[PDB]
Amino acid sequence: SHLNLDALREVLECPICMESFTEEQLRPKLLHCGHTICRQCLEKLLASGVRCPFCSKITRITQLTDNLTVLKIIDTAG
Amino acid sequence: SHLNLDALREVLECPICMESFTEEQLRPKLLHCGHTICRQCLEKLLASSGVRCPFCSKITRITSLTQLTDNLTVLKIID
Ligand SMILES: [Zn+2]
Ligand SMILES: [Zn+2]
Ligand SMILES: [Zn+2]
Ligand SMILES: [Zn+2]
Repeated sequence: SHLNLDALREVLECPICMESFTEEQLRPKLLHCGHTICRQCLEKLLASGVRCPFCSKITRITQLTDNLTVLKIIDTAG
Repeated sequence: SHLNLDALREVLECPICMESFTEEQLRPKLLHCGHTICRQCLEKLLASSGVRCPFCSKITRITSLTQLTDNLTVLKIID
């Protein structure tokens, strides 16, 4: 099966702070709109729900689901 | 950045029917629990409908697949 190499790099780092996702600090969080931002960038919007900056839908108030696809890919437990 | 190759293969195919995700037929759909199943397998579980995830027993309440979010990460990868 094919795969896009440039797109694979984009999805592994937060589109805001441009740092690569981690399991704890920059944990990839799934907004209800489907876009993914890290936990730290998500904390900035926690000062008040949360409005996604790419599509203008808002995510309600952390019981947010993790981006399980990203976490499995960057898993290096072995 | 590093990445798990075997895990990268797992996430690019439906964990139920073992078919690789596509953009239309086997479109990867995001359940509310965070797990992803293809568009075709989801119709089978919506035929018996909410939708029950077969890996974690959480339920997703939908009446049409257009209400479920796509897995934007998978779709970007296979674009
Ligand atoms: Zn970030
Ligand atoms: Zn969004
Ligand atoms: Zn399937
Ligand atoms: Zn589940």
